[PDB]
Amino acid sequence: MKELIYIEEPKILFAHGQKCTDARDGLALFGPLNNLYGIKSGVIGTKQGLKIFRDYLDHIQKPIYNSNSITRPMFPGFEAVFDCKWESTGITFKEVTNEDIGKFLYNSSTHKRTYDLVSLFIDKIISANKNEDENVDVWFVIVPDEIYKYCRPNSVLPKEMVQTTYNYDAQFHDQFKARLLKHTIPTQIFRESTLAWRDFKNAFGLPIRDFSKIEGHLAWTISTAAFYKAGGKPWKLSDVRNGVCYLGLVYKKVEKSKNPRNACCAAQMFLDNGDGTVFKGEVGPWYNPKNGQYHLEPKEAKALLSQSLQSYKEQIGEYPKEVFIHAKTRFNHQEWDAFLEVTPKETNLVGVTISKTKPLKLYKTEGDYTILRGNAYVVNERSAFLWTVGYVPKIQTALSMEVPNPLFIEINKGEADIKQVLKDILSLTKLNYNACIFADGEPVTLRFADKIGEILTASTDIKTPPLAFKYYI
Amino acid sequence: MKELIYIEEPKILFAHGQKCTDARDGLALFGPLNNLYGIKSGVIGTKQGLKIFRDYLDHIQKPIYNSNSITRPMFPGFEAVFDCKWESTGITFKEVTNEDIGKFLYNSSTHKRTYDLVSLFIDKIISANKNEDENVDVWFVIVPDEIYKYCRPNSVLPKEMVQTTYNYDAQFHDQFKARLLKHTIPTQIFRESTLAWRDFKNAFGLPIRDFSKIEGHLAWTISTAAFYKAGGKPWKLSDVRNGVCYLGLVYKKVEKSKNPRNACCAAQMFLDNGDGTVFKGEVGPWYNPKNGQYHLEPKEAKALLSQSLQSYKEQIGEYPKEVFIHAKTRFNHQEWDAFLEVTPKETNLVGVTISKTKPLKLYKTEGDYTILRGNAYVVNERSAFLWTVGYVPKIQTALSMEVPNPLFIEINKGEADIKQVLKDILSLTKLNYNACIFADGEPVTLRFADKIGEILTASTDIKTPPLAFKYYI
Amino acid sequence: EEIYDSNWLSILSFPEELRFHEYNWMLPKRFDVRELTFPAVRYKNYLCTFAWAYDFTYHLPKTETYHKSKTIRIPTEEILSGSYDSNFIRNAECKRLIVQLLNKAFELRMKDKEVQEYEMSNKTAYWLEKGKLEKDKFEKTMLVGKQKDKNWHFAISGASKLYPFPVLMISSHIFFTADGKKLIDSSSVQHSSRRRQGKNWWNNTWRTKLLAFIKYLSDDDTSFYLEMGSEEKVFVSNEPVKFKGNVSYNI
Amino acid sequence: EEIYDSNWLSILSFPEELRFHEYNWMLPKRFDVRELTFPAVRYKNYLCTFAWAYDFTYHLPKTETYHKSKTIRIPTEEILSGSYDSNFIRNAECKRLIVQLLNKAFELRMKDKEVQEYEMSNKTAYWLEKGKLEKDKFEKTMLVGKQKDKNWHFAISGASKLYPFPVLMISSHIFFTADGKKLIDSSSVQHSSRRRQGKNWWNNTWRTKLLAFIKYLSDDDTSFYLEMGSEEKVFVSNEPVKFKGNVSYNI
DNA sequence: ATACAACCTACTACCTC
RNA sequence: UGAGGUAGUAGGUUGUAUAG
DNA sequence: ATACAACCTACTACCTC
RNA sequence: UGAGGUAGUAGGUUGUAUAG
Repeated sequence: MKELIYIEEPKILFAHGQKCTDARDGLALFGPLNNLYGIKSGVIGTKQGLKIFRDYLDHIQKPIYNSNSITRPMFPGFEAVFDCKWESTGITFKEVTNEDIGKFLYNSSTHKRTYDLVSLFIDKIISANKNEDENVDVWFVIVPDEIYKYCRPNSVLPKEMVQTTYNYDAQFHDQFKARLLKHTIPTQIFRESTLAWRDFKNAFGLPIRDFSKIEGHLAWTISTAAFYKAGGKPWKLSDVRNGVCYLGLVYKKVEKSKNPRNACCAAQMFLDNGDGTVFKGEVGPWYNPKNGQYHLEPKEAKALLSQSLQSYKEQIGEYPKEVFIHAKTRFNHQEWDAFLEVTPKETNLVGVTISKTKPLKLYKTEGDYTILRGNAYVVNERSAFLWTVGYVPKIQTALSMEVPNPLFIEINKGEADIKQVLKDILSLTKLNYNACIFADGEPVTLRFADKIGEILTASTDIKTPPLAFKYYI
Repeated sequence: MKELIYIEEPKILFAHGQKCTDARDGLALFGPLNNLYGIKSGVIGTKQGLKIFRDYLDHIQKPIYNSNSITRPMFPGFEAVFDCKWESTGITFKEVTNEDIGKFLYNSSTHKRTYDLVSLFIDKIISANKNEDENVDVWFVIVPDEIYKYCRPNSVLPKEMVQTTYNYDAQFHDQFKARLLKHTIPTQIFRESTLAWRDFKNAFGLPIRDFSKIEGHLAWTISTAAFYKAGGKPWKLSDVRNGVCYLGLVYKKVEKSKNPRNACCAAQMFLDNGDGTVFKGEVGPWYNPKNGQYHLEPKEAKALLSQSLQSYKEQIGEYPKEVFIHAKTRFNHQEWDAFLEVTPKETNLVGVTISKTKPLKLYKTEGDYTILRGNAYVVNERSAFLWTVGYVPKIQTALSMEVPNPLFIEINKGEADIKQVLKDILSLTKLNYNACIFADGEPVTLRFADKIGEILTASTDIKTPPLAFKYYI
Repeated sequence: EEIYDSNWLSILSFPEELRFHEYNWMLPKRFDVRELTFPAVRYKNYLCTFAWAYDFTYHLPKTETYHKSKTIRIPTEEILSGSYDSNFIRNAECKRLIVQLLNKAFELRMKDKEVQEYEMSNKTAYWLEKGKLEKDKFEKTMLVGKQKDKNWHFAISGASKLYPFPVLMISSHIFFTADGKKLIDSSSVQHSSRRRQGKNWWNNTWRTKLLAFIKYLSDDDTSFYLEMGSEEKVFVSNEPVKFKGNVSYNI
Repeated sequence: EEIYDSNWLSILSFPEELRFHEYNWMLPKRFDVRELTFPAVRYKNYLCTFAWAYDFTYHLPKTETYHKSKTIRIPTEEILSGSYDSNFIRNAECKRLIVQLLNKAFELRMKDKEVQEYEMSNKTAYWLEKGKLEKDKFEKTMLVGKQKDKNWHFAISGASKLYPFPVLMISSHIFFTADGKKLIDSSSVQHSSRRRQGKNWWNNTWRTKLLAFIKYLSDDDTSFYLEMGSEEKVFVSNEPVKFKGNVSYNI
C-alpha cells in the first residue's frame, strides 16, 4: 500500500474576474476575457465547398444540443458565448475552380502535387491580403475529401485515375501553414467531411464521420479556434506565481536535409505586469545534428535560454525568479551547464522531464470506471506519476477511453519542489486554446511546441517566424 | 463671347443603394457601404502622446459642431456615421520612452536620425504584429512636434541642442510607410498638434494650429481615413460605364540612385461584375532613366498596360472595351505605339493629359464669388478646360480661396468624346477616400498615383508592393 | 445666362507680313538681339521680325547696304491658320517665333510706359510706383495701397499664346515695398506679405484691379498696341475675352 | 479512502548472490547465451547469472573443469540498495544486468507453462490457446472468447524494472486468431479487431482478466517463481502492488 | 553652351476645410 | 504627414537657331 | 556489427469528445 | 488537418560487453 496524493483542480479566469474549472462552462456563462467586435472571415475553396461552410456557420449561429448534456455541455451559439459577431454575411470568398483543383491533384508525385495544391490556395490568400481592401481576421480554407486522401505522405494514388518541390513536406496542412508565416495570416483548414457531413455517406448509408451525438462539442472546438485565431482571449490562468517563466522544449525530425537535424522548438509561458498571462512561442529553431541526439549543444542552449530570459525582461523589466523548463526528453549535463551559464544568480533553473512511456496503470477495485484525474503517486522528492488523463465528475466520465497512462514527471535537473511542479503541470494542462476541452492530457507548452515544430519542419526557407500561436494553431 | 458648358454633378452611391453629391452628407445620413463590426486600434508613441489620442478619440465619440453648419456639416460622431465600434477601450499601446525618442533625435545628420526614428516605431509595430495575440486593424502612430521640426528635408537643427541610412528618404512619413509595406500594416501618422492642439500655444497664447472653427471637418477627415484603413467601403461611384478601365500615371524623382530614374506609378479604377467599384493601385514601378524624360520606354509601357489589362480580365473575365489613361504629362508616339501593341483590337485606348498650368481665370462680372464648379470651356473636340475647383451651392462657398485655376484636359492620344471625358474626370474627382471633402480638385487616379510614387521613392529595397490603397493613404 | 471676364486679351490684328531679313554678315554674331529697339529673333542667318529692314540702323550701322529683295516675308494669316509649312520654317516653330516677338514687344512696351519691374523665378512682373498715379487709384479702383509698414502694389505679367486664339494671358500678383520705391529683398517676407494681403481679396478685388491696370496700359478706348517696328503695330484689345455660361447662382 | 490495483507485481525475493563465473575459454565465443537453460549474460569474460557454476554443463561440456573460487559473486542487496560500485562493475550497469536476467527468466518461465506466443514490434506477448483452459475461463473471468469469425485471446507482456521498487510491469493486449490456433498475419486486421474488442472493455473487464492471467501463472497462493538456476528462484508476487488514494467518487 | 517657347518635378510658406 | 486650396521660390527637359 | 536495457521520433488505425 | 484519447506497426539512439 503506497500513498497517492491528489492535486486540487486548477482554476482558470474568465470575464469579470470569474473562476471555473471547465473552459466550456466558463465560456458559456461568463464569456471571454477581451472584446472582439466581430470576426471578418475569408473563405477560400470550391463554390460547392463555400455552400457547406455557409450552412455550417448558420448552424453554429443557433444554440446546438448534443446527446448527453451532462457529459458534454450544449453549445449556446457563437454570439451568445463569445459576445462577438461572426456572421455568414461579410465573408470574403475566393473560388477555387474544380478544374484547377483537379489539374494538380491527378499527379503521380506526391511532393509536387502537394506543393502545387498548397500554392493554389496560398497565392489567392496572399493576393487577397495584399491587393484587396477587404479586412479579414481568419482565412478559413476548405479542402475536398479526395484531396485529403491524395495529399499526404504514404498516399498511394489509384492507377486508373492518374493523369500527370521535394524540399517541402508531403503533407498539405503543415506546408500550408509554413508558407504563410511571412505574411502572418491566421488560417483554419476544414475538410468537407469535418463540415456538413450528412451528405458524405458510406456504402451502408450512414455518414462516415457520423457526428450525430457530438455536434455540440464539434461546434465548441470550431468556435473556440475561430475566436482565438481572430485575436481573442478565451480564458487565462489564475494560479501562476509571480516571477516564474516556464518554457517547454520539443524536438522534431527534418527529412528535407540529409540527417534529420533534430529541430528544437520552445513555447514560453509566464505572467505579465498586472495580471495578464503571456503564452507564446519561443521560436529560434536551433537545429541539432546527429541522427538521434535530441540534446542541445552549448551554443544553441545558450541562445535559447538567453532569448527566453530577454523576452521575459523586455515585458516585465527584471529577470525571472524561477524557470521551470519542460521537455519530453531528459536533459544531459552539457546543455544544463550551458543553460546555467546564461542564467543569472537570482534566477532558479529547474529541468523537468515529462513522458508517457512508463507502464503504470491503476485499475480501481470495483466499478467500470478509471482513476480520478489529478491523483499523483510521488515516487520521491524528485519523481512522481501524475494522472492528467482520468476521471473528473463535471464531465461525468473520464477523459480517456481505456485505462489511461499517467504522466511521469521527473525533476531531471535543478532542485524544485515536486508538489509544486505537479501543481503547475496540471495548471498547464488547461490552456489548450486549439481544443475547447475540460483539460489536456499533456502540458500545453509541450503540445504547442510540438505543433510549432511540426509546422516549421515543413518549410526550409523560413526566417524569423512569428511567436504568436494563432499563426500555427 | 465663347460658349461655356456645364457638366452635371456626378452622384456617388451609399448604403441601401442611395445617392448624394456630398460625401459628408451621404455618410452622415445613409452610412457606408459595408459593415465593419469594429475597429481595433493600435497606438504607438509616448505615454504623454497616448493621453492626447485617448482624449481626441473620446472627443470624436460624441457629435461635434463647427462654426457654420451650412458651409461645413457638423460631425455626428463615429459610431453614428460609420455604424462601427471604434472605442478608446481595446487599443493596443506601445510606449515610446522620451529618452529613446530624444536619443536619436538630437543628431546632426538628418538621414541617419530619420532612419533611426522610423526604425524605433516600425520595429515595435512589426513585433506587435508578429509576436502578439492582439488583433489591430490600424496602427495609429503619434509623433511629437519637435520631431516634425527635425525629421524632414532642409530641417536645420539648432546648434545649441546638438548631441550626436542615406539610401532612404530624409522624410519621416514617406520612409515610415515605405518600410512597412512588406508586412501590410495600415498606419496613420498624427502630429501632437493635429490631435489636441489647445495645449500647444504660441507667444501670443492662441494655439498655433487653431482649429476652433473647424473641429467638425477635422474629425470628419480623421474618421473617414480611419474607416478606410480598417477595411471599410465609405462610398462608391454610380456613373461608371461598363467595360471601362481607367488607369492614371504619375512620375516621381528618385534622388537615392544617381539620375532621378523617374519612377512611374499607376492607379487603376474600373467596374466589377455586378455593381462593385474596383479602385486600387497598379504598382510595378517602371523606372525611367534620363534626368527629365517623363516618358515610358516601349518595354515598360508594354509591361504596365499588360499588367493593367490582365488585372481587369482576372476580375471581370474579358478585356476592357475602352481604357482612358490619365497623366499629368503628355504622351509621345513611342509609348502610345507600345500601349497599342499590347491593347487588343476590341479595346479602345484613349490618352488624356491633365494639367493646371494654363493661365486661364474667369472672374465673374459682379459679386465677390468665383465661378461655379463643373463649368467647362470646350476649346475643341480634343481639348477643354474644366473647373473642378469652383463654387458649389451645397458647401455654401467655393472649394478654393482665390480665383481657381481650371484643369486643362486634352485628349493627347486616341479619339474619345470630349464631353464624356469631362464627365468621367469630374466623377473621378469624387472618390478621395483620404479626405472627406465634397470633391477633389484633381482626378483621384492622379492623386493616389502621386501618393504611391511618393511613398515608393523613399525605400530602395521594395519588392512586389501591395496594390491596396490603405497601405499608402 | 452669366457672363464671365477672363484674363485673356484678344490680339485684334497682326502685321501683314512676318519678315526674315538676310542680315548675315551685316549682323555681327557676338551681338544680342535684345538691345535692338524692336523685337527680333536670330533664326538661321535670318533675323525674324515684324519690323522694316532698316529699323535697326542705329544699333546696326553695317546694315545700311542691306537689299530688301532678300526678305522671305510670310503672310501671317497663313501662319496663324496653319497653311504655311516648308523646309525653311515649320508651322510649329514659326508660331513659336511670333510668340517670342509678342512677348518681347510686351516687355518693351511695359518698359516704355515707365512701370517698375520685379523679377520672379521665371517671369517678370510690372508694378506701379507710389505716386505714379493720382493718389494711386486708376479708374475708381485703387492699385497701390498700404499694409502696416509695407506699401503694396498690384502687378501683372504677360504671356502671348496662339493655341486657343491669338491671345495675351495676364497673371496678377501683389508686390511689397519698404518705402514705396525700393523692393524688399527677402523672398519669404514678400511671400508672407502677399498671402496676408490676398487673404481678403475676393473676386471683384482681383477682377477690378486687373481691368484697371489693363485700362491704364490702354492707348485708346478699345485697345493698346505693341510696337513691332517703325510702321507695324500689334493691337491687343484692352477688353478681355468674355465667356458666357448658361448656369449661375445667387447668395 | 480508495484502494487501487496496479499492474506491477512485487518481486518478493532475490537470490543471495549475483554470480559472475569466469568461464573464459570454457565458453566458446561463437555461442549465444539464449540457448542456455538458465538466464545468463556475457559480461567481459564473465558469465553473469544467478545460477550455480555447473548448471550449464549440458550446453557447455567444456565447463566441467571450472573452478568455483573464480566467481566474484555479489551481495544482491547491496546492488539493489546501491552500495556496490567499482571498476569491475558499475551500479548503473549492474542493475541493468539483473533486469535482463529477470526478463529472460520471465520469457523462459512463460515458455515452460506452454502459452502461445505472438511477437510485437518490440516486445513479445503470451496468449492462451483455445481449449487450453477449461472452457477458456480461469477463475470466474473468461480469458478467451469469440467475436464474429475471430477467436480473441487475452495476452500479457512482462518487463522487469528496479527504479521505484524491484517490480515486474505487465502490459495487457488482445490477440485474434482465425481458427483458435493460428494467428492472423495481417497487422492492420489485428489492430482493427483489437480496437473493436476493446471498444467495450471497461475497468473491471481489464483488471479482472489481468488478475486472472496472473493467478493462472501462479504456483502457490501467494506468488510464482522464475527459475534463476538449479537452486535459485526469484519469487514474484501474484498480488499486484496496491495504491491507496484519499479521494474517490461515485456514479 | 547661349537665347527662346512650351513642358516637367521638388520644396517652402500661408490659408483654408 | 487629419486635409484640401492658393502662392512664391529652386531646378530641369524637349524642340529649334547661331556659336565652341 | 551482434546481444541487451533504458530512451527517442514518425506513421497508421480506431474510438471518442 | 474541428478535436482529444487509446492501439499497433516501423525505425532510431545512448550506454555497456564480447567479437571484426
